[PDB]
Amino acid sequence: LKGGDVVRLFHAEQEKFLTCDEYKGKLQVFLRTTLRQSATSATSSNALWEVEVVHHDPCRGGAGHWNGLYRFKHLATGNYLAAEENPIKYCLVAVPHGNDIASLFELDPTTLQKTDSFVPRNSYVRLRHLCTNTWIQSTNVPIDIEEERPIRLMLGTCPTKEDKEAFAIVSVPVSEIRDLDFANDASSMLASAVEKLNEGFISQNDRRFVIQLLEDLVFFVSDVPNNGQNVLDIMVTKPNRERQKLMREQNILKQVFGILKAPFRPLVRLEELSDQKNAPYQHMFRLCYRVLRHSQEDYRKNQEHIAKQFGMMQSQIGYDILAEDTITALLHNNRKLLEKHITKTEVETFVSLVRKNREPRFLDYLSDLCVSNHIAIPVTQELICKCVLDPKNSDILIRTELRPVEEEVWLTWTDKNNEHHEKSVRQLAQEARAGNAHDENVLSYYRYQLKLFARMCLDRQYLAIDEISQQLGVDLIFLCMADEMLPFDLRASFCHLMLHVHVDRDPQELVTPVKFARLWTEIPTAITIKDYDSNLNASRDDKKNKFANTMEFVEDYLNNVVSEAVPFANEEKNKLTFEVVSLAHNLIYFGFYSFSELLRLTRTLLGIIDCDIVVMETKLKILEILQFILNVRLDYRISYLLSVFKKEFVEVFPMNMNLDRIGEQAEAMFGSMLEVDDEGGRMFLRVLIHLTMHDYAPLVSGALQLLFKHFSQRQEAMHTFKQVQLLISAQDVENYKVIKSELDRLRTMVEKSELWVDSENYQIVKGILERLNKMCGVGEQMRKKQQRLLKNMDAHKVMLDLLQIPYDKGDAKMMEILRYTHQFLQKFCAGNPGNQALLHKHLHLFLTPGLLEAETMQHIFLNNYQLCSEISEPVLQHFVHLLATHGRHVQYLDFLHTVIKAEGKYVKKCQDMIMTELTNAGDDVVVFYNDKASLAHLLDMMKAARDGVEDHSPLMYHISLVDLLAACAEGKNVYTEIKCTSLLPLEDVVSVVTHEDCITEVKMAYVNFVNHCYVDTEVEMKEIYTSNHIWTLFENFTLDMARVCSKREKRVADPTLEKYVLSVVLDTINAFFSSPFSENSTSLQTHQTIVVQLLQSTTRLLECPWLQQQHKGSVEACIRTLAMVAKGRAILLPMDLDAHISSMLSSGASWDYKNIIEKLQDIITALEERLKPLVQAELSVLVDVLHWPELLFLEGSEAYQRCESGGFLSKLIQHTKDLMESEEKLCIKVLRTLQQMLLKKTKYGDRGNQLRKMLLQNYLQNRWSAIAATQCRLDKEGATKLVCDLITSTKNEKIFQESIGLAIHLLDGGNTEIQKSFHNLMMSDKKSERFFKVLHDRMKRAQQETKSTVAVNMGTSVLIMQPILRFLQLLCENHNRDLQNFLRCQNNKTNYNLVCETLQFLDIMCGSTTGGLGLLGLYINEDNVGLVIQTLETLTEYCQGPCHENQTCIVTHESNGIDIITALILNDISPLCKYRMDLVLQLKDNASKLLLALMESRHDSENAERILISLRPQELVDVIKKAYLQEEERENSEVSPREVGHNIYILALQLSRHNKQLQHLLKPV
Ligand SMILES: O=P(O)(O)O[C@@H]1[C@H](O)[C@H](O)[C@@H](OP(=O)(O)O)[C@H](OP(=O)(O)O)[C@H]1O
Repeated sequence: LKGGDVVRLFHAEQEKFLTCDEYKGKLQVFLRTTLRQSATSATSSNALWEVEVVHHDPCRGGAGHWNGLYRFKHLATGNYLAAEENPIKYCLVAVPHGNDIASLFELDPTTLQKTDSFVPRNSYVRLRHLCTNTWIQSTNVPIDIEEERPIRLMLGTCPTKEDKEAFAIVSVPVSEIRDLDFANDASSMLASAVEKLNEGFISQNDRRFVIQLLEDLVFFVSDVPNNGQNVLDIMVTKPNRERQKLMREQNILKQVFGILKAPFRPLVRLEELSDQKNAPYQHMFRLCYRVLRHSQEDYRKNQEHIAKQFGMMQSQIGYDILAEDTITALLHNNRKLLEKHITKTEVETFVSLVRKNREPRFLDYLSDLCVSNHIAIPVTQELICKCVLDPKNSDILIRTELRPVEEEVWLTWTDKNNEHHEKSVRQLAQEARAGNAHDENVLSYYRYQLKLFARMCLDRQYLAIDEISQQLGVDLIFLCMADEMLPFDLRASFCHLMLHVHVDRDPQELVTPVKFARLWTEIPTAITIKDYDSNLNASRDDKKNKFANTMEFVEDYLNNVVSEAVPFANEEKNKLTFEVVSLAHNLIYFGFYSFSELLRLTRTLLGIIDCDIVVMETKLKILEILQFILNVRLDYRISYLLSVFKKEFVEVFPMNMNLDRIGEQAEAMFGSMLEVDDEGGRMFLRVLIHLTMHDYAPLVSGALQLLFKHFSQRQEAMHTFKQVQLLISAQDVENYKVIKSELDRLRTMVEKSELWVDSENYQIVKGILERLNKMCGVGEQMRKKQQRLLKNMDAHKVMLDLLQIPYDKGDAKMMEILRYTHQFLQKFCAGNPGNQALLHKHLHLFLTPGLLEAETMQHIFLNNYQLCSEISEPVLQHFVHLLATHGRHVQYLDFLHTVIKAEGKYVKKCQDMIMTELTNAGDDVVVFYNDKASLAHLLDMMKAARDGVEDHSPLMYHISLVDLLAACAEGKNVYTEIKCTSLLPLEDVVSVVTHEDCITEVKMAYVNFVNHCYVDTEVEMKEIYTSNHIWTLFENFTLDMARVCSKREKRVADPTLEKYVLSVVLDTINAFFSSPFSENSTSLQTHQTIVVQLLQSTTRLLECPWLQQQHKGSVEACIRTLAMVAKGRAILLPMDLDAHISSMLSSGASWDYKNIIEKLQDIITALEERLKPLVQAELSVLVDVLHWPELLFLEGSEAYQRCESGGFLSKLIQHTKDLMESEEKLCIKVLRTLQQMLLKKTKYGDRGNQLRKMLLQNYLQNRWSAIAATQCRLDKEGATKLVCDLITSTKNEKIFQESIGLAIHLLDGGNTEIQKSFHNLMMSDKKSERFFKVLHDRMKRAQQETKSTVAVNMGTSVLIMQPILRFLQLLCENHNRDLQNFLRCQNNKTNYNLVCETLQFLDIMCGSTTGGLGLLGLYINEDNVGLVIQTLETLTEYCQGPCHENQTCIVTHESNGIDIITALILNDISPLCKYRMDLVLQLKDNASKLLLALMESRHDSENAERILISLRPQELVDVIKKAYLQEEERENSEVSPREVGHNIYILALQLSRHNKQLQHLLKPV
């Protein structure tokens, strides 16, 4: 730490970064809040603080000292942070100079420091104000209370010193300060330009200098040096987000906006920009706009800043300023901002300017505006549709017609002169070929207009598709496409237009390839490839006729592509290839192609891609087509197996099964005709591997997915058939038919949303919704069957689109329909985990500011503990934000109430998040009436609702809030208990309860509140146990009990009061008297009458007949507790009451539907058992395929060289790292596949070996030492770095487990090369600290969980420790001194001692001091014995070699784990010995080995003495003698008591060298 250096000071308590900013035109120093997930992630150059050290000479700075005076300086402003009097005695405020003693501050180290040495960097400091002799502190109150969502936190001063009030130093890159200084310079130049603008005078040379400044700013913003190209044309692939943020905070964008605005404010005029005088001004505006476009690229915050300036963009539009392109970029970047910005007048302005210019670029701007992220925006598309289809704008659009002249096409276009021309399309194309500029321009304009029409019709917007279809016909488009005379680009534009207008329309609908449900009657007696398609062939034949010619066009075009030697050589041909492939994909997905045609098309599509953005996109689309065709093959196989089952059922029972025959048949289908390619499956593999080698990330991901699926055909088909459902019941079949018809009708209506949204359609769909609500069914079993049928139907998707349909608040009929739809979704999710997961998939739609949607979300999350565990803090933030904004009703609170508890289980993190969010929201959300006036208002409302309370009354809302707080209180959660106790005092509850008139529901809520907030407290609060308000509440409880009993005696009673006394009151009293903490209180002697009267009231409650049997039993338990209390609490029972209490003590002392279904289940089971090994063989084939990729490719090829160099495996590893975040399942599968590659080969039986042989022969031509060689190959390809990076940065438990498993498999066998690679990576890389931190933190958490479990008396945290310890042992295997010493001290800034952590883990698992005492048998059980053995083995591996430092550490550690290690040998471990003696023997042997390793080569006697102190000699000798006798009792096992005793004897001798008594005892007879 030195003066003149800058660091960031972070406050741990506030979890905020100190920043200084000009909030209200005046600089304020504060603790800013950040919405970013990581608090440290959010940082600011303004937040940067420069440290200055006071020294004798003002110029001299020297280096900082803890005692030396420190001054902090806001970097951007340069003003020193200072403490000044606050109107919290003093409040921090910046000062211009350090001359004033206000800036001076004193720093106190949080941790001990060496004398007054120089302050270490990145060290915690305690701030204080030496000037005023006070200590600085942070306050929760914000410095910007006025603004919404205040981020700035005020900082005050206190005389006392607080350890919590300390700030941590954080290093700052010099580049950040250099960028801030250069940004201040850039602001200075911008201010010089602004000064010239304000003066209204700028020389020509000065304006040229401004242009040069803009050019330099362009270079800096791009972060790219000049390439000789125009700064306006400057290109940057990815902007620098840090630089963009710096610009935004510096207001350089604001300066540029002001510079653009001022000339037109005149100095310059937009019309005059055409004049040569203001042409340089126009160029300067252009530079500004280009810089803005580069600045705001892919940054929501920069786009937000520009949004406030969007108006000046609108005004500037219509002139040559490139504002069109900049606006299009920003608007495409953000859609929501586009929704705010869009307005019909801007669409009209675009129309007017594009008409005036008559240029294709303006149309291109609109085309870009229409679509974003390849997804159309409905509102903007509708506005543009109206504007374009307006008859007024007919002139701009080019009209087209077809005339015989066997037919030809002519186009008519209008000039700016308003002259109309008409000409043949072929003649235009030929003139463009000749080179006529006018004809080429009109053809390009027409192409752009065609693309504009397709863009309008994007995402099936019928409103304009109708008119566009009226104008353009299918035959015309087909003729234009087929014609070869026209240019390739125009042919491709026709392809796009056809696809977007006609092929995608209402009559066509997407087809799901595999149908889970089937009809038992429909099941064919026999099935072939033709018969499978025959089921829907008729509809296929009818639909084909419309596009039949286009199908042939597609087929012949793809045939031409495959015929061509070079598939994607020509760019112009590639342009049309993309469109044709996309059209084929769309047709296939809509289902026009038959299955045989799809199988034929697979060969061509794969051959095209068999050994630039457009080519990659085409290959991706081909992959998608292959995916769909494989999905269809799956359903064909399912149908074949179903037909087999039906045929066997018919044969056996005309109305014993030949399962062997059926299995023989099914193995054939699972194993020909159905193959995608005619090469035998080789070509698919080669294409997939080549595409994996390809660079494009989506293409590689898809290729990897298909490659993995290619070798798992059998398992997927078995799973699908297990999911298959058959309809055999007539009633359910009729329901299925009705549901199909109703769903198709509803889906058609939702599709024609535009038609039936503004009639009888509304009533029709209300009726359909009610029909589906009836269809849901009654009864749990019936509901489950109907939910299975619904899942098979996929109606849930149609319902989600119905909800997605746009609407306005005024449409009450539509809101009714939405309510019905929500009820139907509720019925779908009712007690169905699968349906609940499906809803979770699309929950993003459900997240809306609507109470009905919130209730539906509550039902979605109902009773799903896994979903609660994976719940999202952002979702919780959304809910609490809605409550803060409105907090109208109890539904938002009820959602959290449901989240709190699931399956009768609690989640501490969820409860803590709820309470923390409540605290952040503050008193406003948590309404109380504690004050007397608020209590009076509550009393008035309670009196008004005394007869009854509304379901949504504000009193009911407050009650529900209190109930949610009680829900948080449940679970004896000490941490949130603290917040609850601070939240509410017992006195307010006492006042409300003791009020003359209190609502019974309010009383139950408060009794429950006390039941958990105070009785269920994990830690004892002295206040409750010293309060006699409990006895006041108990006399009130007796009054209520008397009221209930007298009511039932009078024959008139209130069920609410009865339940109040029965459940909440009884549970609260029972818990209070059960609490051991309450037993400490001795106020029962003062309130002796009260407690005896409470017992009398409970006895009367039990005696009265109205009490229920369950309530009677609960009351009896409570009365037993009250009796144990009554024995010794200065209370004497009356003798008669004691007679009934003695009676109480005595009481306490006292065609066949089911046949077909079961047969199908049995055949499923039998087939699964039959085919189990074949699945394993098929999976194993992939390991060989990955091992030898070259065999697939032809010998001597370029791809052969690439695979021979190991390209495929290295690319797979690198893409695994790249994709760990994008595709978790794919990453995990790849890691497991690498582990399988590493693992040793194994036989698979006769049938499995036959299958493996056949598969390998078809796919590949034929062309421990092996394990070590494979490990070396993987290490060279880079598995070690992949493992290290995954363990370092992954947040996925599965990914971490798989990474550790891969590390263990790599290092297995103690490979010195892998160990050295790990050491080299650890030493060289800068993240070694991060890796060791991850491992050490995991081990520490495992230790903590083990301690918690021991206190209770097996945890994923403890389970994960086993592979970690195995990994450490394997790293230290073969006595690698470098690794053994590295683990102890990795030589970094922070050193983590994994050896001590392992020893402490052993100690805590064994029980520590209690285990030393000798209760080790109680702690050790069959479950943890393996982990104990592994820990001992790891410690032995650490010690052996020997490593003197490790041995000393283990022997001399403060935990005294050597005592536990010796107690392992000495103790009997009786509970485990009785049942499993082998584990006890193994434990003893490993402990003896560790003890011997500890003293392996130590000549000195310290270690031996320390061991012997714990291990007495006589007991040792007794153990040695006992083992030999135990030999005879030995049962067949690997371990031998004789061998164990021999090892203990060797240890005993080595210890005896030092111990004369042990020597004498060891001497035999
Ligand atoms: O991940 P997203 O959607 O971009 O949102 C980010 C984050 O959620 C905050 O909006 C903001 O942090 P603060 O709340 O600290 O401002 C940050 O901008 P920043 O980079 O200016 O912090 C954003 O980038």
